[PDB]
Amino acid sequence: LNALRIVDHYVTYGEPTVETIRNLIYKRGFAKVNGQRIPIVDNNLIDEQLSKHNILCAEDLVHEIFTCGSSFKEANNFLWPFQLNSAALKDKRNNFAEGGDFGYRGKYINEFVARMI
Amino acid sequence: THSQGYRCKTRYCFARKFRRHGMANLTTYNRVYKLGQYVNIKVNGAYHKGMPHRYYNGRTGTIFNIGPRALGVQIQKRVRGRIMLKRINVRLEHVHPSDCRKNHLERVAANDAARRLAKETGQPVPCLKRQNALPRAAHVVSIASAIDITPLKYDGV
Amino acid sequence: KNHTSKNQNRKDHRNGIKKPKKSAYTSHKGMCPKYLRNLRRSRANDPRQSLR
Amino acid sequence: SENPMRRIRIEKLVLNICIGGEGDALTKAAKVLQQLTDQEPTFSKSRLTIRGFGIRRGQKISTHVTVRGEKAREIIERGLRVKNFELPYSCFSTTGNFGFGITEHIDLGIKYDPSMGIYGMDFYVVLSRPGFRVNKRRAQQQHVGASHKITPDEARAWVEREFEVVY
Amino acid sequence: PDPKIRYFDLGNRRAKVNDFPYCFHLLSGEKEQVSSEALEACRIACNKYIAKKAGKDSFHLRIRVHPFHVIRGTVARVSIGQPLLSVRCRASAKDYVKDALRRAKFKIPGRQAIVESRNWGFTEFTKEEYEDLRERGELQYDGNNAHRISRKGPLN
Amino acid sequence: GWVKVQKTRSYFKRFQVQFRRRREGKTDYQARKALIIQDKNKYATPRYRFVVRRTNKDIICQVTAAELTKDRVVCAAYSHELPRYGIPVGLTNYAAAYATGLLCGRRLLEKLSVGIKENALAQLYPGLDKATGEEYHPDENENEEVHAFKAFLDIGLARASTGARVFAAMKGAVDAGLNIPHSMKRFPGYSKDGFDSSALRDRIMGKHVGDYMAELKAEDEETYRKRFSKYIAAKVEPLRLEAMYTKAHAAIRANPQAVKAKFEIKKPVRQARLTLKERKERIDAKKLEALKQ
RNA sequence: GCGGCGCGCCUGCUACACCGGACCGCAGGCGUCCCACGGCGGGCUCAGCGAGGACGGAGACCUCCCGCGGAGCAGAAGGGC
RNA sequence: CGGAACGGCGUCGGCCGGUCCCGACA
RNA sequence: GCCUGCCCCUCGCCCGCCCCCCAAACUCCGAAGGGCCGCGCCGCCCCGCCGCUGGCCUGGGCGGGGCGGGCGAAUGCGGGCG
RNA sequence: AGUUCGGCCAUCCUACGGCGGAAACUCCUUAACUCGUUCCGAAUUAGGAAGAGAAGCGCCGUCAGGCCCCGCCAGUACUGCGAUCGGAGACGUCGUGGGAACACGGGGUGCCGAACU
Repeated sequence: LNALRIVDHYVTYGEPTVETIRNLIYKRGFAKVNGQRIPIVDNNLIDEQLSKHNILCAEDLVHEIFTCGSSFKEANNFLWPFQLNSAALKDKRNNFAEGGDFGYRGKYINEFVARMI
Repeated sequence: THSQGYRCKTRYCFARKFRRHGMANLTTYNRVYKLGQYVNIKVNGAYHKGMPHRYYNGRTGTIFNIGPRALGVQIQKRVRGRIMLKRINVRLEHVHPSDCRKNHLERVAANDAARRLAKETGQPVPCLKRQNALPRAAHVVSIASAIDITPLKYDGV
Repeated sequence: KNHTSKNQNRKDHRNGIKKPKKSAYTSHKGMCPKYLRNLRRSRANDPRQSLR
Repeated sequence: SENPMRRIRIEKLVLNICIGGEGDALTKAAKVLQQLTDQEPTFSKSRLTIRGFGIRRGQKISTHVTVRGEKAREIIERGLRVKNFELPYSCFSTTGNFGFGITEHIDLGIKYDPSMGIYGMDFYVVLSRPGFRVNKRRAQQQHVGASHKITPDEARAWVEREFEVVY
Repeated sequence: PDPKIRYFDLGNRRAKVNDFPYCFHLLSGEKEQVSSEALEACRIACNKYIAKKAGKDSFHLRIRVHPFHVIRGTVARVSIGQPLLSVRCRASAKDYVKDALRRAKFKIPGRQAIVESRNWGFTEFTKEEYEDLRERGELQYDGNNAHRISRKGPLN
Repeated sequence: GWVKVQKTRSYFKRFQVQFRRRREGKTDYQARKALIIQDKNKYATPRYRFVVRRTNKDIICQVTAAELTKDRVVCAAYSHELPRYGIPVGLTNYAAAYATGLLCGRRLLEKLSVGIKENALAQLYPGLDKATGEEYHPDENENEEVHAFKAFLDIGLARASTGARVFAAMKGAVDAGLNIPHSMKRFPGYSKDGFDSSALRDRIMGKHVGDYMAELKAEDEETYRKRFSKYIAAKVEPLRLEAMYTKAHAAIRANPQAVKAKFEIKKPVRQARLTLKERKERIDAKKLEALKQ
């Protein structure tokens, strides 16, 4: 959180809802197997790389990410960074508190990413 | 910067503190130093032999050589795109032992201690990893004494 | 321009900020001769000894 | 107090004769100080060169002996016989140490010798009590207590009893 | 060169603490450098107007800012809310002072502010605080300034 | 006549107090630094100082090591212990200083040798059986498996003179067998072209006090009573001083162990510190006393 | 070009609290002086206030006190004691 | 309409001190 | 003001206390901001060696053999060298 | 309690006023020596033991000065970062981070560790 504040101008952040996590993991989720971007279309790929961490299926994946559990680092690293459609962005120059878009959007990140997925 | 002598821009760096002008406390000459100990380098203005350079002030190094009167200490100095191990000989008055890894030495002892204590009673092993703050728990706070606060009016002019 | 330090820190950090290499930390350069002679005398006995 | 320790004593008498650029008179002034005090006097040189009194830096313009003990008492009283046992009330210092000066070495009682001319001298007397060594000792040196320090008024009383001096 | 303004205390400099009740201050609206010539011309105008309309005795005028920065004759560095000119005056001169300050403002460069001082005279204490301390007698007087008799130091 | 006080508030604000023992005047830190400094390559090997301090009543001789936050006294013998060895008076005299030094050296060497047995320090370094003006250096010949204990003379704020008593305790340490480096220039006997053992022997045997005692008694009996009342009261014959001193040196060597005497502790309780309320109450009284004149 | 010399070297700056930063930017120095103005050990306290002491006064000389250094340490400046 | 100190009873919006039915001498 | 007079006054001087505005070449304080170094192998016992250190049966280094525990900030990412 | 040696060096200092001392410390009392005084046993070197707390020294005090600590000062002054923020500027503002100082008030006023009696 201290590092994120240094890069606030370049990013928008918020707490994600479980439905927002499910839609990202299912509709836009791609694995990082052998440094390749392998699409997550089945519960078999997640089992193959995350059985050691007990993340056998997609429901385990959208649960670990949401509860920030013990195997959060492994679960998060398994996912290639999501590639999304272009954001609406009212103003890229100012913070969401000043009425722009950068910085903490809080619950509004769920709405912001919705269109992008 | 037309002139670059060994002691330039040292007006404040090699000057003693407000009430610390005088002769080094005998502890500086009584402290035992061993090879590989981390030592902070801070010049003392009163002593002019074995004095390091203004760059070396504020640097922490390991004692490569211990010698009759001066200890040789090796610091890492970033010269352009390379950090170089600069071995310097500094008299006792300008070398002070560094706590530096003292936190790590305490942690190694405490982690081992809380492991044995568990083997005896309170058997579940304690978490021996640092956690970087983390988020706060939910908790509950009484708002019975809550006081309303309001923006105050301007009065400056 | 008589002098510029611009770009110098981009060039330094392009493939640089390099460690001084090992065998520089454990070098005997500038160590007291009397200590070094004692080390060699001690090393030349039993398991540490490397002579025939 | 009536403590024996709080008894004032004549710690030292300084007999200084300052002449100037004449040179010969300084050596002769030392000889009459040597014969009065009974100890050899030392010479103080000049700190500055001043044309008006011919003072030149390092010209040995003074001669002085520090007389201590019974000898000091005898010389002070002989000098005070010239002053007819009368001293100014302000001739005493804040430290409790007083002084007087006389012209003519003959007036003290020294016999006249033609080779050596008559030279006057300044008599400064320091008053001290037992226990003042704490200021002068090399080890554990601390200032004398304000009560134990001689006061100007208490010094007048001591000398008005010892020599019956009237101010 | 020497600053044109050598006198910073004009009017009744030796007046007593309670002799003058109302204080008015001309502060600086903008951060700027004010010339010594500008401080000498404003100092001539305000002093003359009040002295003409009332008396030299009726007011004590202080040019708070002093020209120190030699410019390669000299200039005064001033900030927003730093008092340029100040005056403590009795009721006989209260009305004239505000209009004199407005005749000094046209000489000084930049925005200027004329305010009444809640503080009594040149003393730190506000007029109400001055009065409360005066009734107790805690307000010991020193020259023209006023201070608290204090509970510090040797009692005797 | 009207002048500012030399000790202004600014003077006190900028005043730097000297070290506690420098303010007291008890120690010179320049001398101490050289006496306490050891080579860094020697690490924590202990460095010993033979400290000889002379109070008006007695001579205190001690062996001290410099720890980082304290000084450790390995052994300490005092001149006040000399009556147990047969010297009743003149405990600050030159001869007594030599026997106090002998006592510290024998006491320390014996404590090191208390359990060793095979090569005891005292057995290996016996010392000079007779008290003599001859220069003795234990280090000159050494066992080579054990070396003579080495300590360095610390005189504190004392002026080093020929005949000074600080040197006499160092000669007694040397005579016991402690190796204290010396030149013997500051000893009664050095005359540039050689050392007169006889002159030091005499000071060690107390001849100076005893010749004075004989001369003073003959010239003025009353002054002899005033000057040497304690000797007359201790029934000590003037000529007998040399015999008493030699017997004492033997008595020190035979048993240097401390008697370990303990006495009563009397502590005055003194005044209790005023409470804050009591100080405030004094202020109210002081205000009231000034209010009525 | 005329002149000067950031043409070798040094101190305090401007220089923006590691270090590094340009200036025909600023206030100044250096090319010498000393077999003592060196080395070491011992002793000592300095400049000065105050108050005192024949000549002797603003001024020497001798005195006590209190003296964080207000003195000195060859020469610039800053540290140091 | 790049623009300043200064002016404006242009048109709005406030802030503060007051006096209005003791009609703001009859 | 007066045989004179220092007989007294007035400002200075000089101390005391306030006080207006300060400083690139002032600093009793003192930021933000930077810099340097650390963040895994420990604890305990034993033994060997040394013209090196100590009064020693002392250290300090350099090894060897055990016996107990072990991976002890977050995030990203294979590093190094010629 | 006191002494010697220390550690850190003012909560330890400075001024002044009290209060003690059995022991210790000190002051002290003398120069036959030893040694020492630009002159002087003042200091020092030695040899003492007739005195004494009067000092130094401990202990307490003082609307004391200093020093030390905590509040307030003040989220102030500054400043890191982002701003097609305001403003002609030079200055301020907002969002997101840090954050003094001088005053002022309230108190405190050395401890530690070896030996010895």
